[PDB]
Amino acid sequence: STGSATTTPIDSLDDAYITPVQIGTPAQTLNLDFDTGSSDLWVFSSETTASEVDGQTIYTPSKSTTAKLLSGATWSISYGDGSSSSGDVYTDTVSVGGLTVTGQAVESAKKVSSSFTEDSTIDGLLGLAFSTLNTVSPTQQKTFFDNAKASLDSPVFTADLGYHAPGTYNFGFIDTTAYTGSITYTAVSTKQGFWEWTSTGYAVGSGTFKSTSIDGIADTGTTLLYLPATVVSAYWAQVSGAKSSSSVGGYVFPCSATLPSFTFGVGSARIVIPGDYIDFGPISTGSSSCFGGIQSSAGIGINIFGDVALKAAFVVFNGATTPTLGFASK
Repeated sequence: STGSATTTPIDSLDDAYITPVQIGTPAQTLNLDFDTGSSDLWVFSSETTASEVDGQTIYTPSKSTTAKLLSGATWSISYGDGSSSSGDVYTDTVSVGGLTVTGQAVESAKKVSSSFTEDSTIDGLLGLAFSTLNTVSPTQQKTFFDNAKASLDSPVFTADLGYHAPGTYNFGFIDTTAYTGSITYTAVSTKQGFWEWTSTGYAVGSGTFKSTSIDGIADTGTTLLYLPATVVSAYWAQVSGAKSSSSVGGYVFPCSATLPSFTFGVGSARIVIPGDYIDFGPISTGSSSCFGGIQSSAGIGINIFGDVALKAAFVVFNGATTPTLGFASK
């Protein structure tokens, strides 16, 4: 089997991407944030504290003939951005782009943090990291991809995120029309539960490539590119007037600037992030100070190849017995 679904930016800045997901019978379609940095499929629901729901579409398990309470199971997650959610668990039929999993753990939120409430466009998350990170207790649950894997034509999914445009998540096949040149594959460590890999270096604009190992995670659920302070300083040093602002919470730059590209290495291959992808617009409405899309990972504890990086590539998440990651230009 295979699946193919379009993923759409939630706003004009590509702050996140939502993908429609069918849950239950009859189908209830929710727009979920596909997140290769976590491993829970959780949704706003009929059980979510009413004051914490603000415009989201909810899953109502009582209206699904295939929903079953997973007795005794609870979940609770905190994300790297400080947001969180928790609740109980149902199993139900879940389909993505034509690919159907029966008995998928659907984690129903009883509580969500304000960040989730305040974002009307995201109805929940669909985790695509390794199932070892799943938070369901006392019986850990498998991700959608893990459940689908054996049935897929090939045990892979691909992320093809657009810049200020829709893109595609495919399951079970590699669309050879969706990228240019060849796909370069690189080793993955699953030790921390993430799609963790090592970039071979970077360049700023038309500058020379610096060969240096940068361990980080491929994370579709993180907006920006978080890299070591040395790398980030080298980038912003090429933008007149750019500075790290403790009050804003990162590098800002004059909105009048033209940003240089940023290149990262995948083995001997190179992925070029155009300068425009690194512009996240005014820090507040009407400001002439703009927020940068490349930020320091210092104090995160890990480097994160988030959407800024991934949307410059066609990315293969290869879930074979020994997982790997593939990157192609597009």
